[PDB]
This record gives sequence, C-alpha cells and structure tokens, in this order.
Amino acid sequence: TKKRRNNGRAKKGRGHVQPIRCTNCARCVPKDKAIKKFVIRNIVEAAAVRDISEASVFDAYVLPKLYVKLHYCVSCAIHSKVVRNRSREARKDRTPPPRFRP
Amino acid sequence: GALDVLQMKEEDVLKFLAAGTHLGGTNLDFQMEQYIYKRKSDGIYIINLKRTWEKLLLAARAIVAIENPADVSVISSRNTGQRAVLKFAAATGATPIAGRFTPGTFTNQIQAAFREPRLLVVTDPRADHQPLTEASYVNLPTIALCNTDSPLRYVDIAIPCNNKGAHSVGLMWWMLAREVLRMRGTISREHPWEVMPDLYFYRDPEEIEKEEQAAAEKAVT
Amino acid sequence: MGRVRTKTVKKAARVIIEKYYTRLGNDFHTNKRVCEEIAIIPSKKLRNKIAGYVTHLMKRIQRGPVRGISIKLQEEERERRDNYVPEVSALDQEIIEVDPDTKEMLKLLDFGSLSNLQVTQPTVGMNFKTPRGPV
Amino acid sequence: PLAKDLLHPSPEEEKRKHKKKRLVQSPNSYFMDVKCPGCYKITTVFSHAQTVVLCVGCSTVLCQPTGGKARLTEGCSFRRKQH
Amino acid sequence: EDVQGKNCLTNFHGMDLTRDKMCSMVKKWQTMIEAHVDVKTTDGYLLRLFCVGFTKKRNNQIRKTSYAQHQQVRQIRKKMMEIMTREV
RNA sequence: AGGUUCGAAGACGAUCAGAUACCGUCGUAGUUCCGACCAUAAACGAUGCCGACUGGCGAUGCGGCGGCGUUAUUCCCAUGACCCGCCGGGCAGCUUCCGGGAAACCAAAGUCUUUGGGUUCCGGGGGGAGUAUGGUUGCAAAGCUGAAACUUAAAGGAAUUGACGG
Ligand SMILES: [Mg+2]
Ligand SMILES: [Mg+2]
Ligand SMILES: [Mg+2]
Ligand SMILES: [Mg+2]
Ligand SMILES: [Mg+2]
Ligand SMILES: [Zn+2]
Repeated sequence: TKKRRNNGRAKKGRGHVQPIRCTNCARCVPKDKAIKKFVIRNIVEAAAVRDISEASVFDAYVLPKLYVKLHYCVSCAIHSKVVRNRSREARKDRTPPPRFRP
Repeated sequence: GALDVLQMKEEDVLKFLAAGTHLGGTNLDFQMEQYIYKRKSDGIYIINLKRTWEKLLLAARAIVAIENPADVSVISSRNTGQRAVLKFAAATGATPIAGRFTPGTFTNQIQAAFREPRLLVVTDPRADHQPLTEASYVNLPTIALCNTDSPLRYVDIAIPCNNKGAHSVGLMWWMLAREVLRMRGTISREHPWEVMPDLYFYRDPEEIEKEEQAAAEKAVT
Repeated sequence: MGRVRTKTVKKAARVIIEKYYTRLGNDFHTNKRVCEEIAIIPSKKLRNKIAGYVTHLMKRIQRGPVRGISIKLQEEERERRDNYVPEVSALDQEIIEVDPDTKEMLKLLDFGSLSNLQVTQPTVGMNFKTPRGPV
Repeated sequence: PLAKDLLHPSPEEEKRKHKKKRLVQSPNSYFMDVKCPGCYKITTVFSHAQTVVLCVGCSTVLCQPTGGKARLTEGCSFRRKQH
Repeated sequence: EDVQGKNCLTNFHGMDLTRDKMCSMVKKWQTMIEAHVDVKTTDGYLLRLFCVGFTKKRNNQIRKTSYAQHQQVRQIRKKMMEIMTREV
C-alpha cells in the first residue's frame, strides 16, 4: 500500500530532478528526496573557547563559524539518528523540531 | 421583533460599544459573512449589531418556548463564561454545566450525571464541540454565541457577537437573561433591570487579589 | 523511596477531610485518634497511613483551596463569585472610542448621530498578518 | 448558502466576476475622448488599445500599448464616454 | 617584486573575501546575482573583478521569499558590469 | 575525435568454514563530443483524453484589474520593491459525515441497482509463459505480434490481533 501521499520526496510539477551524493556513504539520492541539513557550528568549539580567547593577540576578535550543508540518504539518516520512524498521524506532521531555546 | 417595543433602545448600544461585541477579526467563516458589516483597515471584521440583536431576540424566543425552565442547559468550557452561565441559570432557572463536560452526559443513560435536556445554549462552538456532537446524537436543538470564525456545524440559532473578551461574553449572557425574563413576566420592560451586567464578568485571580487588597486598604483607612 | 499512597488511603482521607474538617488539625497524633474514633479502620497500619495523609492534606488546605471541598473555602468562593458587584458600572465609560467604520455602521442603523462617541482616525497601515514561514 | 438568489445579484457581485460567467456577459472595456494639450480636437481612443494611436493634426503619441490597458501619455485629459 | 637589502617591497596582486563571510551571506529565500568583467587599467594591469549582490527583504514584507525575475536579474547584472568597467 | 574523474570485466589485499561478494588498492570497456542505429524502464500519479456539475480555507507562480500607506530616482506623473484585495489559467497543501470505496484512502478514485455525456486502449483463477512456432523489424543485443499440451485449489488485495526483528 501507498505509504506517503508525496512519494517520499518533493517532486510535484516536474519529471526529473538532479541526483546528489550522500555525504557519508556517497549514494546517489535525488535532490528532493535527500535529508538536507545546514550546520553553522563554531570552529573553536566552545568547550575550548576561553583558551583561544586568552591566547589571542587581538582584544576584540569574534570567532569564525563553519558552514557545511549535509545531504543524507534515507538509510544514513536513519542509522545516524537524524530522523526516526513515526506513527501514521505523527508521520504526516511537517513542523521542524522545536529549537530547545531555553 | 418587527414591533416597536422590541427595538434597540440605544442604552444597550452604548453597552455593546463599551464591551466590544462588534469586533471579531481577523478570520471570517463563510457562514458568518451574513452578519458582518465590513472589515477594518487593521484586519478586524465589524459585526452588524442589528443582526446580533435580532438573533439574540430569536434565541430568547426559543428559550421562552420551553415550558419547564430546567430543561434549557447552558454550557461553558472556558471560565470566561463559566461565571456567566452560573449566574444565567440562577436568573432564569436553566441547568448549568460550567467547566469540564464529561462525554456521555447526553448519551450514556446508565451514568449518574445523565442529563436529558430540551435545549442547549453554548458559549463557544469551537470550545464546546463535545456537547454539540452529543446534541447531534440526542436530537437536541442548539443555540450558540459565535465569533466571525466559529464553525456553525450543529448550530441552529447562532448569535454573532464576540466570545474572546470577558466583557462581551458577560454582556451577551446578561442580555439573553434580560430578554428571556422580559418575554416571560418578571420585568415590566419600562425601567432598567436592577442586575448590573458587571455581575456576569470573568475575574482572573490577580485582579481579584489586587481589588480585594485595594478595598481592604481603603476600608481600614 | 517507594512511599506512594494507594487510592484506598487517598480516597478514605479525602472523605474524612470532607466530613470531619472541623475536628482535625496539622498534628499527626490527634488526627490519628480522631480517625480511630470516627471510622472503623480494620488495621493499625492503614489507620495511621490514613492519618498521615490527612495531616498532609490539611497542610495543603491551610495553604490554599485544593479539593476539597471545605465549607469555609466554598462559601468564600461563592462570596467572591457573587459579591463585588462594583458601585459603578465598568461599561459606563462615558467616552467610547470608535472606528469611523463603526460610526458609519451606527449611522446606517440610526444611532450614529446622538451618542457621545469620540472618534479617532483610521490607522494607516495594513501591517497585520505576521510574516509567513520561519523568520 | 442554500437559498442564494441567482437571478438578482447585487451590482458589486456582478462587477466582481469574470466578464464571462456573468448572467449576461459584458465587456470591461470602454471608449474615451482623449484630449492632448496644444491641440483642439479630441480622439476616441479605445481603452484596451493595441495600436500606438496618433493625433492626426499634431503627430504626437496619445496612448502606449501595454499588456492590458493603453497607457496614455503625459498629461492629457480623457473623458469616458457613454459609460 | 623587488629586494632592497633587508626589505621585500610588494605590489598589489589581488583581493578576496574570507570564506566565512561569503558563506555567511548566501542564504535561502533570496536571489543571488553575480557578475564578472575583464578590464584593463590605464597602465596595463588587466584585471578580472567579481561582484555579488543579494535581493533584500523589505521591513514590512510578509512574503517568505524575495526573488527577482529574470529580466530584473539581467539588468542588475548589466548595471554591475557597467559600473565596474567605468570605475576601473 | 577525446580520454580528467569514476568504473561493469580483470588482477590483487582482506573478511570468512567457504567468499568467484559486501570493505580496500589498481584497472579495461564505458562514462565526454560529433554522426548513425536501438525503442526499452517501478518510461509511476503504479490513476487515458475531451467536456459539465458538486464544500471551505490559506498560500504560491504567471498575466490583468483596483486600492491606505512605506521605499527608489527626482521635485512631480510613470516605472520598479513591499502592503491589502478581485479575476483568469497553473503546480500543490490543509480541512470536511459532499459522496464513494473491500479498506488504505480519494474533492476525485464523487455525481453508479436512483445503473446511459463522447470516445480510444485494455483484464477475465494461479502456473506453463511473454515460453514454443510462424511472421516481421534490427549490424547485433533484441523489440513487436503470440499459443498449446500439461499442471494446480488457491495465488492475491486491504486492514486486525499476536509472535518475531542482527
Ligand atoms: Mg511495505
Ligand atoms: Mg521519470
Ligand atoms: Mg581508481
Ligand atoms: Mg553512451
Ligand atoms: Mg488467466
Ligand atoms: Zn548514505
């Protein structure tokens, strides 16, 4: 039986999308089907921020960010626990997870 | 009514405009567009008070037509309206369910709180969907207070005022009680009612304690 | 660790509090004696478990209105509910602010030209409708 | 609404619909007397005109054809005629 | 370019942005317009200048995206190339 | 013609009881372009095309129309960026006791025993079998058209409860 109304991808008004390579196994995934993730992590890894800050030669220096965009195949996203299986009514929920701000 | 005695009498227009009762935006339900006048520049819909008044009078007629007064059942899930339905049942003789409506009140004949009413008046169709559905089960006609975005599924005498502000809810329950008691003989309809409409207003605990400490410090001094 | 009271103790204590609130206090031993002499509790352990929960519940009641319900708490609840009808109505603003659109609505239903009805200008705008999507 | 009256609509609902899909279809276009400064005669330019119309006396451009409606040139009076 | 004893005298060779700044500007729901021009200064230092610009969301805008149409992108790019050429 | 990178075949190193595999190192044809063939895909929305009717809502893309204001040149009218709506044609979404359906679900898969708008292709228990044979197309690989003998009481679909899941 048909599991999802979209067929697991965002392909609505076109015939073909260009494939990409999964970032940790290099499987060909269609670009609309892939699990994409944007990472804006710090270079200086804030557990070690104070040593770099006190060893710096400048007085006011702001640490650079690292900007990587990740593409996962379904299998790598499941195995690396980026996504998880959900129930039916939980499956059709499209909201991103909460930002855990406090 | 088309009668001159059942006309608007602008004192209550001042009550309406003071409480709100004519501001209901910003979403419009497609069966409620018969009662709006137009839309403000800031997105709020304006409700025509003639339609509100005459739907209220029609509801009062339907409530009066019940011979046994303790067969009208008044419902409010939210507190802002719990106080109003308790005082409405005190004034007119209805039967209130203020607070949680246990499912199966109208359908499960075995259980202890099995009420079997002949009319049902509801503060919010969206907040009181369970009594509306059970009324659909037990062929029970329904009156409701409806905002511009309230779905009218099992509603018959939808009265289009406002149900967000505490003042508008208390005021409309007040005028429903006044019209019901005036269509029966209790008030001679020439001098104003002695019950002031502030009696039905919701009071959150923080302003209650602020008012009570202000009254205490005024009384002791 | 592992001292949850079962529903026997909890509902027995609730009925005891509801019926005999006037003779109980926040002292375990006098509550123990009262519960001994107003209820046929078959065992001593159940008796003083019930008495301990009664003591805990009376500390809770002395703080605030838990269920309940005490007659004093309920009469003061309906006193707050019933009284404070104010000496002056909250709907007697004596200056009512209206949109000119509502002024025109009243004007076409024959009440827009005899009331007080202080009017403002409409808000130049149409910046309602919070922005779509995240940020 | 189960009892919408389909053969007496309000004029605002009539104007709101498509130019077809009305009870009796009618165009949204019109004609107009266009007067340019510096001349004396008027011209009867169509509203949704596709031609670059010219005043015959003074060879000047009256309207510029656009996607939906002719855009008249810099300041020129126009009077919509017979509505 | 030349040595004067204990000194190495330098001359201009090129300009670039840092990696994190360029990665920080590029984000979704907007159009990126880039242009490049080959162009010679008066003294014979033929250069290649690269430009970049991003469409801006208005302050009262409530639509999610700010996308320029293709003709708008083309004339913005034309303006970029003509300005860089006339400047250098 | 060209051959960077990948990489069927192949060689080797591992892993393994075995390992002509999965993992690693190298590597032919191919992958690229030009010219000529082939006509197949889970070539899928697993849903023929044309037309009509039947709920709501919020967006989005193109075109048009109309409106408070903000912004750009420029000081004005245009013209762009935004804001609030309406109409048309699109890709879709949410919601709904419209109705349907074995159900999953579907605003089409509805308007069907209350059965008829027009029309094309196509199925008839599971196998044997898309095989044999004839014909026909192709350089080939293969494509299209396409049985029978014989065999069998189920094969399937969608949901439910358990059991099991490296
Ligand atoms: Mg499966
Ligand atoms: Mg395809
Ligand atoms: Mg290699
Ligand atoms: Mg090839
Ligand atoms: Mg068969
Ligand atoms: Zn992968």
